[PDB]
Amino acid sequence: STGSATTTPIDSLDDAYITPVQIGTPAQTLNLDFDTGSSDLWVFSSETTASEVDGQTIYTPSKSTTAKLLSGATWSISYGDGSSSSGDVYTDTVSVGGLTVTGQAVESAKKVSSSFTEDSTIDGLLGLAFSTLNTVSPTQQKTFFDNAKASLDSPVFTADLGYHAPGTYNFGFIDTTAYTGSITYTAVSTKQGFWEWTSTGYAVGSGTFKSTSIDGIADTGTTLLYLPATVVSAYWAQVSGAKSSSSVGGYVFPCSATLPSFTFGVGSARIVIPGDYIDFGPISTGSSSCFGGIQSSAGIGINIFGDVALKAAFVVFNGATTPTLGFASK
Ligand SMILES: Cc1ccc(NC(C)(C)C(=O)O)cc1
Repeated sequence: STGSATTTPIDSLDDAYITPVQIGTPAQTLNLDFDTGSSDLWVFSSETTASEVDGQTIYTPSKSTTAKLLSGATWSISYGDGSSSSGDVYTDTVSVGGLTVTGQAVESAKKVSSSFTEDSTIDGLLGLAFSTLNTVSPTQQKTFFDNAKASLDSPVFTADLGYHAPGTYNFGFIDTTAYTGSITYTAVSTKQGFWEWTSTGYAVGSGTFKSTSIDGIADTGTTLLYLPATVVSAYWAQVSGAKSSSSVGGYVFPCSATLPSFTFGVGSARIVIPGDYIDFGPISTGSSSCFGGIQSSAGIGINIFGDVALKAAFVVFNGATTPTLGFASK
């Protein structure tokens, strides 16, 4: 089997991408935020505290003839941005782009933190990291991809995120028309439960490539590119007037600037992020200070190849017995 679904930016900045997901029978379609940095499929639901729901579409298990309470199971997750959610668990039929999994754990939120409530465009998350990170207790549950894997033509999914445009998540096949040149594959460590890999270096604009190992994660649920402070300082030093602002929370730059590209290495291959992808617009409406799309990871504990980086590539998440990542230009 295979599946193919379009993923759509939630706003004009590509802050996140939503993909329609069919849950239950008859289908309830919710727009979920496919996260390769986490491993829970959770949804706004009829059980979510009413004051914490503000425009999201909810899953109502009592209206699904295939829903079953997973008795005794609870979940609770805290993300790297400080947001969180928790609740109980149903199993139900879940379909993405024509690919159907029966018995998928659907984590129904009883509580969500304020950033979820305040974003009406996101109805939940679909985790695509390794199932070892799934938070369901006392019986850990598998991700949608792990449940689908055995049925897929090939045990892979691909992320093809658009710049200011829709893109595609494919399951079970690699669309050879979706990229240029060849796909360069690179080793993955699953020791932390992430799609963790080592970039071979970087360049700023037309500058020389610096060969240096940068360990980080491929994370479709993170908006920006978070790299070591040395690398980030080297980038922003090429933008007149750019500075790190403690009050704003990162590097800002004059909105009048033209940003240089940023290149990252994948083996001997190179992925070029155009400068325009690094512009996240005014820090507040009407400001002439703009927020940068490359930020320091120093306060995180891990480097994160988020959407800014991934949208410059066609990315293969190869879930074979020994997982690997593939990157191609497009
Ligand atoms: C509405 C919303 C709220 C939070 C996030 N951040 C997530 C994906 C949870 C993270 O892992 O940092 C994304 C969207």
